[PDB]
Amino acid sequence: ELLPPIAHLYELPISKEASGLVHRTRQEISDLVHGRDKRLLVIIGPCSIHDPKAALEYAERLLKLRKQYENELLIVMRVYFAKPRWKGLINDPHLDGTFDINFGLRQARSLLLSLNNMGMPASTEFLDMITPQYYADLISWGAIGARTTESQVHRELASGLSCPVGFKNGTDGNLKIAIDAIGAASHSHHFLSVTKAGHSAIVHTGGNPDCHVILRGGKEPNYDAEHVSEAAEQLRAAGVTDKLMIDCSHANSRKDYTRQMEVAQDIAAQLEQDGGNIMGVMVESHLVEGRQDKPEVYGKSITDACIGWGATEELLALLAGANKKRMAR
Amino acid sequence: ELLPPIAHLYELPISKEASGLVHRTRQEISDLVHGRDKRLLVIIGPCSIHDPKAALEYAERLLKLRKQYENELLIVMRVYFAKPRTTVGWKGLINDPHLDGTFDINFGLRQARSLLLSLNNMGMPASTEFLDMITPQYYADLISWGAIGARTTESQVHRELASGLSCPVGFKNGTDGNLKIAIDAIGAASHSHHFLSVTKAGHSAIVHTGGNPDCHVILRGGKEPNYDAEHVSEAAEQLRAAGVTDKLMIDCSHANSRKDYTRQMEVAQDIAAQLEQDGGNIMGVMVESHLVEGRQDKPEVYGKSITDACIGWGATEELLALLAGANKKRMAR
Amino acid sequence: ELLPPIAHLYELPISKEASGLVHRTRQEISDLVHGRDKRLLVIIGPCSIHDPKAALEYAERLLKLRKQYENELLIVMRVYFAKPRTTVGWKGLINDPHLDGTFDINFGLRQARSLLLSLNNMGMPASTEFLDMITPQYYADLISWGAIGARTTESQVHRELASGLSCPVGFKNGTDGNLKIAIDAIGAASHSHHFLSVTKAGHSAIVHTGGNPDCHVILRGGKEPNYDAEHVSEAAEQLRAAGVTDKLMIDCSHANSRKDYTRQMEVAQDIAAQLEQDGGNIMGVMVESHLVEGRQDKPEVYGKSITDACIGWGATEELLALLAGANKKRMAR
Amino acid sequence: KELLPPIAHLYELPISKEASGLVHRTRQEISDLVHGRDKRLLVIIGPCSIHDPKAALEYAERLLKLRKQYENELLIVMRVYFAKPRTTVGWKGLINDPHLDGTFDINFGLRQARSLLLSLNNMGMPASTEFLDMITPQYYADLISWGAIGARTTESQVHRELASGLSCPVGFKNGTDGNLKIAIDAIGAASHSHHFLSVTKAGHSAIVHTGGNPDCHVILRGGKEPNYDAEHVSEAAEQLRAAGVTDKLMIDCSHANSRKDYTRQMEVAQDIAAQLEQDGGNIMGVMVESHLVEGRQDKPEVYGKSITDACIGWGATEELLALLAGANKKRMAR
Ligand SMILES: [Mn+2]
Ligand SMILES: [Mn+2]
Ligand SMILES: [Mn+2]
Ligand SMILES: [Mn+2]
Repeated sequence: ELLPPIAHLYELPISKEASGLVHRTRQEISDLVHGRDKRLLVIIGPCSIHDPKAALEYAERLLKLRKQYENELLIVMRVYFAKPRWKGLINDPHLDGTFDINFGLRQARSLLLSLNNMGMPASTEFLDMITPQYYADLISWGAIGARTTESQVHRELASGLSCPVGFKNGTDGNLKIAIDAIGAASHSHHFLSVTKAGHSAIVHTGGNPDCHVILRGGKEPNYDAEHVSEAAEQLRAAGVTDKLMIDCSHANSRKDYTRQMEVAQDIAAQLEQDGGNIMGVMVESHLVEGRQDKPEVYGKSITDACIGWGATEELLALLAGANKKRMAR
Repeated sequence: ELLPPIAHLYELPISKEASGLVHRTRQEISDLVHGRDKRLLVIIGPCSIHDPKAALEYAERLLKLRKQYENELLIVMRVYFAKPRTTVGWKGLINDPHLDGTFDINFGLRQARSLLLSLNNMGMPASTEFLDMITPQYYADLISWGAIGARTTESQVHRELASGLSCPVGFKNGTDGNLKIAIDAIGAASHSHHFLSVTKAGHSAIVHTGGNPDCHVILRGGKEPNYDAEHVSEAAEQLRAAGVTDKLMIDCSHANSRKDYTRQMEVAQDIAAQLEQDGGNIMGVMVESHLVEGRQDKPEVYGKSITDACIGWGATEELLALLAGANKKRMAR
Repeated sequence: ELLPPIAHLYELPISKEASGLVHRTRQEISDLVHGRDKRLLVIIGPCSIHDPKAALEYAERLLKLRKQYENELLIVMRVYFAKPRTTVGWKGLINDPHLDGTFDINFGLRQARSLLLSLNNMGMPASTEFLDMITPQYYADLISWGAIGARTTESQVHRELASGLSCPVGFKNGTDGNLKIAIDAIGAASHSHHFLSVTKAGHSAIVHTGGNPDCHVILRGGKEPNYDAEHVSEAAEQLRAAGVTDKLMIDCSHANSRKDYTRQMEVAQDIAAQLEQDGGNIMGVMVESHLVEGRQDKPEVYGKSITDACIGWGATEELLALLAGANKKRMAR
Repeated sequence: KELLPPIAHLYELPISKEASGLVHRTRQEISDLVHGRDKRLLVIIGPCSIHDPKAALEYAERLLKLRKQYENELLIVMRVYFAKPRTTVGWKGLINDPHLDGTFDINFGLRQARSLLLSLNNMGMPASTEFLDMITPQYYADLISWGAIGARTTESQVHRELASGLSCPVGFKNGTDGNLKIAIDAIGAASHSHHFLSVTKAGHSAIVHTGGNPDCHVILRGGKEPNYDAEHVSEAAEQLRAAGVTDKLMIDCSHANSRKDYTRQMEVAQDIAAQLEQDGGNIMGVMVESHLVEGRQDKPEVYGKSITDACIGWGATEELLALLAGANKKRMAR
C-alpha cells in the first residue's frame, strides 16, 4: 500500500540548514543561467546511486573540493536514482527484483537529507510524474532526460519545480526540442498532478524561469566551440538564455568513460580562449573507475561507467584552473 | 477541485452494447496485429475534437461506410482529446473545453466520456491518444485502440502506461524518423511493470501491470516520409529481428504528408498500390479527416479543424473506396 | 465504492434561490433562538422520509400554510432520513433507499440531496437530524435547522459536529428526561473544537471549528412528559443558570405524546394555552405529520409513515390553525 | 491540517509477532469469560488517562509481575485510555493534545499512542481503551485486546456500528443516570452486521460492511445510586437473559460506583469479593482506576499522578488485587 509524500515528510522533515543550502544553491545556479555570475556549475557524481554508504563517502571527498574551488566552480552532487533503460534504488532498493517502493522512496529521501545536512547540495533526474513530491524539496538542480525533453507532461512538470532545470538535446542530437522545452517550461500550465497527500488534483503552475539546455551528444558529439556557438545562436534566436551546460559523459564521450577528460580539456580550452556561453558541465564520477553488472566492488558503478576518484581530482583542478582565467578577463 | 474517475463512471456507466462493441473491436484488432485477419484497420477522423455535436454528425456518416466496407476494412473513429504541442497552445477539449483559457477540466472530462459513450452506443468504436498519466482512467473503458505519440514513444512512463491498457496500442516513430524507439516501446510495453499510478478513486497507488501483448508500430514520417514499400520493408525486417510483430500501421497525415492535407490521398494511393502488389506487412492506416476540409485558428465554421488540417467528407468517401477495393484484392489471395 | 461529496455537489449544486432561502431561514431561526423575534418555529413533517414523491406533495400542501401563517409562525419541513433504532431495523432512505436491504448508499445520498434541493427551490426550507459524522457534508448546505437526537445529545463527537454546523441546532433532553445533558451540549457546541472529520473530497482531515452560537434545547418527554408550563419554567431557570438562552423548543410527539400520535394535538393545545397566558420562553415546536395518519410495517399506502405514527393532513391543518392563532395573541402583547 | 493516515503509523510502527500473538490470545481468553466458558476474573486496571508514556511504562512493569502472579485467578489488562469524554469541555486526552498545552498536535499524539501500545504489548502487558472517535481506532485498534464504549455513547447508533466491526471484545457502560437497558440494547445492535460509512487505513471515507461483534457485554458503572451489589447484579442478569444476551457482566469500581471517591473503590472491591465467595456466577470482571501515586492534580506536576479522575496508588492496588485473587480462587474451586 503506497504511502503518500506526507508520511515521508513527517519522519524526515527538512532541517533549517538543508533548507538554507537548497535555497542558496538554487539561487546561485540561477545566477549562472542568466549570466550574473561567471562560476561554472559542475554536476558530478555517479551515473546512479545503489549504495547510500558509498554515496555519503563520495560526498565527503567531493565536499573538500566543493569548498576548495568555491570561488571558481559550484560543485553539486549527482544523486540520480537510476538510468532509463534495475530501474533504480527507488523502483527496487534491495537490488533483487522485489519492487519495495515505500522503502526506496524513504531511503532516497534519507540520503538526500543527509547530504544537504553535511553541506553537499544534490541534483537529480525527474523521470516520474509522482515521485518528485517525496524529495524535490531536497533537490538543488533537476534534469529532464533526453528521452522526455519532448514530452508535454515533463515540460509541465518542470514548469512547476522550484529549482533550475536542464533540458538535454534529443537522443540523436536534436537541439530544437530542448529549446522548445524551455519555452514551454517557462510558461504557466494547468494539468492533473498528485498532491503531497497522494490525491489527484488540478495544479496551476507559474512557470520555471531558470531553465537551460544541456549538450549531451547524439549522432555526433556536440561539445566543441563551433557546436556551442551554433547552440548559442539558436537560443538567442528563440529569446531564451544562451548559457548552457555540456555533458562530458554519455553520447559526447560515446562508449569510453575515460574520454570525459578529453571533453573537459576541450571545455577548459574554450574557457581560456573565451567560453562565454558555458555555465556548466556534467561528469559521471565515482570512488572507483569503471562499471560492473552485479554490485560486488564498493563505490564502482552498476550502470554506466564513471571515472574514479583520482581522475576526478584531476578533472576538477583542470576546470577550476581554467575558469579562474575566464573570471579574470 | 478534481472529481475522481468513479464520479464519471457513476453518471456515465458503460452500457451492455458499448462494452461488447469495445470487447469485440479490441479482439478484432489484436487479430490484425497478429496476422490472423488481413482486413485493414483504418484510424480515421479529425486531428482533434473541439465540438461533440460535429463529431456525432461525422460519426453517423462514417458508420455507413464502416458497415459497407466491413469485409475489407475495420474502421474506427479518431477521437483525439489531448494534443501534444511543439511549444504551446490549446491542449485539447479535456484541458480547455470552453475554448477560452478556462481550464474547466472536470467539464472537459465529462464531455469526453459522454461523447465516447454516445459513439460506442451508436456502433462506432473509438480511438484516442493517451498522453497524460491520469486522464485515461476516466474513459479508457470506452477506447478500442490507443496511440502513444511521436513525442512520448521514448518515454518510460508512457510505455508502462501502455503495458496496463486493455486496448491495442500503436507507438509512433519519433519526430525525426527514428524507428528503433517504437520497436523498443513494444518490447517494454509487452512486459509486466510496477510503477506509480492513480486509482479510479483518485488516489496514488502501486499498480502491477500484466503487460500489453497487442502493441504495434506506426510509421508517420520524419525528416522525410516513410510510407513507401521500401521503408515498409526495412521496418518489417527490424521487427522480426527484435522478435515482435512485423505488422505495422502507416499514417497518411503529419510528417508523411509534409503537414499538408492534400497529400494524404497521395499516401493512401501508394498504400493501395502496395496492397495490390503485396503489402502483407500493412495491418492498418491513419487519416486526418473532417466534415469540411482544412483548418482554422478559431472555431468559426462547423466541422472544420482548429488544429492540423484535414481532408473533407467528399475526399474521405474516395480515400475509403480506394483502400476498400485495393484491400479486397489482397484478401482474395 | 463511496462517492465523495464533491460528486453530488457537481451534479446538484445549490441554486441562487436555495442559497438565499437557507441563508435567510437560518438567520430567522437565530432571531427566534436569541429572543429578537417572537414568532414560533414549527418543525413539522413526516417521522421519516421513505418516498420523495409523497415528500414533495406534502411540501406543496405545507407551503400554502407556511405563507398563510408567515407572520405568526415560521414553518420548516421535517426532512429526516437517518433514524436511530432501539436495536435494529430500516435505518433510513440514505442507508437503504430501495427499502429491500440493498444498502445502496450512493443512490440514497444522491436522492437525499435531490429532494432537499427541490424542496428549497419551490420555497420550503428543510430541517433534519444529523446522526452520522460523514453524511452531513453531502447536503448540510441545504439545511436550515438541525437536530441532535436524544440518544446522542451526550456524545462528544456529535457535540463537536454541531460546533461546525452553519445552521442552528436543537439538542433534545435525554431518553429518560435528563435536561442537564442538553444544557451541557450547548456549552460544548458553543465553543471551538479540534478533531478529525472528512472533507468534501472524501479524505480524513483535522478540522478546527469556530463554535455554533445558535444552539438551543428541545423538550421531548422522559419517563413522564415535559411539555407543560411548570416544566417549561423549570427548564428556563436551569438554562439562565448555566448562561445559555432560555428559549426552547417543545416536541409534541415521542415521549411527550406517550408514543401515541393522537396525543400530539393534546400537547399543542397545552402549548397554545401557554402562549395565550404568557409563554415567553417558547420559541418553537415539533410535530410528526404526514398526508395519511397512523403507521405501517411496509410501504403499502401512499403518504403513511413506516416508522413512528404521524397525524394525517387533516389533523395538521387543525394543529397549525390552533398554534397560529394562539401565537398571534402573544405577538400582539 | 494535514492528517497522516493509519498506514503511515502502521508503517513506522508495525505490530510485532509477539504483540500480535498476545492480542489474539487475550481477546480469545476474554471471549471465554464473556460466554461463561472460563471463571477467571478479567481486571481492567490502570490510570483514568494516560498523560505520560514513561509513567505508563513504569506502571505496566509493576503490573506485569502481578498479572503473572495471579494468571490462574485473574486476567489482568492495563487501562490505556487516550480519548476522554468531558461533561462539557476540557482536555480530551493525549491523542487530541499530547503536549498538554492547547496545541492539538494530533499526528504526534497518534504516534505516541501507537508507540506506547506497541511497547506495552511487546513487554507482555495487553491493553484496553475506550473507543470514542469514529476515525482514530484505525490507528491502533490492532493493539487493543478489549474495548469500552462509554456511558455517554452507549446509546449512539454509530458507536454501536463501530463496535460491531471491532475484532476485540467490547463492554458497554450503563447510562450516566443508571439506565441499563441502553447497554443491553447495544449488545443487540453490536452483535449484528451493519452497513455504514467509515474511513480506511489509507485515509478515505468508505462504505463498510461489518460482520457483528459476538463478545459484547455490559458494565455496571453506577448511576444516581451505585449498582455494584449482589441485588443489582442479579436484577441485571435477569434483564440480560430476558433479552437473549450473556448474563456475565463487568463491574466498574470507580466513577459513579465509588461516587467519585477513589478510596471507595476498595469498598466496592470488597463487596465484589464477598459475592465471589457467596456465589457471584454472573460476574466476569472488574474495572479499577489505579496509578503509581494516589489522587489527582490539575497540572501534570507530580509524576505518576492522574490529571483526570482520582486514582488509588500503587499500594492500594497491590492490596485490591490480592483481595480479588484470593476471593476468586475460591469461586473457581466450586
Ligand atoms: Mn549515465
Ligand atoms: Mn494531428
Ligand atoms: Mn420519530
Ligand atoms: Mn475516569
